[PDB]
Amino acid sequence: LYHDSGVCSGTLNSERSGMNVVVELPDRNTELSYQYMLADMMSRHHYFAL
Amino acid sequence: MMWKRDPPTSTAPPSAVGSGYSVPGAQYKWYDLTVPEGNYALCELIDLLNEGIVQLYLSEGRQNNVQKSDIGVKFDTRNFGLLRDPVTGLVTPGTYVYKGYHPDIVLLPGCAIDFTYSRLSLLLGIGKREPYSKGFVITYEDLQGGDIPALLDLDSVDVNDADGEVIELDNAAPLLHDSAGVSYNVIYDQVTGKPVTAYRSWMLAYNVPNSQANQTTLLTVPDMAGGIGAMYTSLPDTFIAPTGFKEDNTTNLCPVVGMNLF
Repeated sequence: LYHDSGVCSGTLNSERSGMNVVVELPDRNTELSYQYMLADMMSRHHYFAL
Repeated sequence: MMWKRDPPTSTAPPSAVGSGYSVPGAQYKWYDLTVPEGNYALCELIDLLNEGIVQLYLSEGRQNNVQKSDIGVKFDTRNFGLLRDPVTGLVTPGTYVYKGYHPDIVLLPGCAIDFTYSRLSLLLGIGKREPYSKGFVITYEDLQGGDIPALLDLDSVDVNDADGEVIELDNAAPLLHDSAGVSYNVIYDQVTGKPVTAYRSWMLAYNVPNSQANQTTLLTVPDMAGGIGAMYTSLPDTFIAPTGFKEDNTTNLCPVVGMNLF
């Protein structure tokens, strides 16, 4: 998924307030953030196929 | 422009004055004429279009026994129906007025040109009277009444440069061919008055004020600005979408912020 890319980012927004409410900055690391979070919540040797 | 034709029955230049246009075994197919991309003036654009038609001929029609007088489509600028005589019915000089006036389409019977998927029509100064009507095709029948007048041969009526005279009658004949053999397809029309070649210039079709080329097409200036429409500048990241626009930022259909011509 195109994470942390401001040129090809996603768009989650409502309809009445059509303003895009997701902003992705090129200077953040979403995938490494998920890596560290997931490693903190539980050990990494578990193989979760989903 | 009639890719396929049977071999000719006679190689000699024609001697009979028409009396019915007929090309035996004529098969017609649609082409895709394309000029190289680049900034051109209109004279050289028409020259490239004619060269492209010649190339489309050389690709398959030349090897397929086409008489080389059957180049169906041509882009020209001459006013063919000029300097003719109302009584003689042919152009007095024996040649055509080699002066450019406006881009013109010359079509053999069974031939057509299709502008429905191209705005090059705006470059030629040919526009439909109903620009929103689906399909803009100039067929041969759409040019009815725009028959190109045939050329009064000097050899037949040679009193013009003889015996101190310029006036003569009933020896008037049209050029049935040219200097280099190839024919003009000069025939007698359905209202078999003076013979005229079957070429149906779009200029002449428009100039006759009755119908068809006036009530369907339009003669305007060639407008070599490219015929480009409007340009939509958009700033999705600093402007609330105008009324009627949805917020589509991460795509090319962003709300239009600034309207401007090209």
